[PDB]
Amino acid sequence: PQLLVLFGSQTGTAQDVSERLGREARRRRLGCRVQALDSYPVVNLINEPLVIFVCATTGQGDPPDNMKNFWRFIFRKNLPSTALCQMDFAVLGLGDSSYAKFNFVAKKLHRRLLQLGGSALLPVCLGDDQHELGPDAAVDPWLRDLWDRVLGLYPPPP
Ligand SMILES: Cc1cc2nc3c(=O)[nH]c(=O)nc-3n(C[C@H](O)[C@H](O)[C@H](O)COP(=O)(O)O)c2cc1C
Repeated sequence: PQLLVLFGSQTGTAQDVSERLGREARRRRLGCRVQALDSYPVVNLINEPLVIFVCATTGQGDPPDNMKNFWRFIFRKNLPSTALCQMDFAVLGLGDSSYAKFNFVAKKLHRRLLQLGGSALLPVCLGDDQHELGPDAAVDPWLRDLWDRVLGLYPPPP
């Protein structure tokens, strides 16, 4: 048992958060791969049982450069609604409440993965630079919730 963490990051925050998830996976003795969305072979997703998507929202509500090819792929009109039936996922958004399109990338991605038959483990995380503590205000409790759900998927020895 294994976790895949895929990110879309323009200025490094969503990547750093993904690096943190990798550290937290290691502490929980779970195998973990961390990779940018445009570099992961997206066809392999219909085979992944557990994927966290960590996605920033950039200028004008657009996806970061390193998830653009992924975005084009995942929103293909005729992908079967059944494509991701084997997948448990969660989407961790990084954004800023100042903007009109607050965490639009993560919100849209969550909805799309549901459309493709994925099972969400958690609501989308609304990481928000506007918070006094930055995105960690939303990320910390969300990650706590995620690990509780993940250890439901992958129980201890007894
Ligand atoms: C030029 C620029 C445009 C941004 N536009 C948005 C936006 O439209 N919506 C939003 O929620 N956040 C927006 N943000 C906030 C970022 O999503 C936030 O800083 C995030 O933590 C950056 O993650 P990254 O470093 O992984 O790209 C913007 C930030 C910058 C610097």
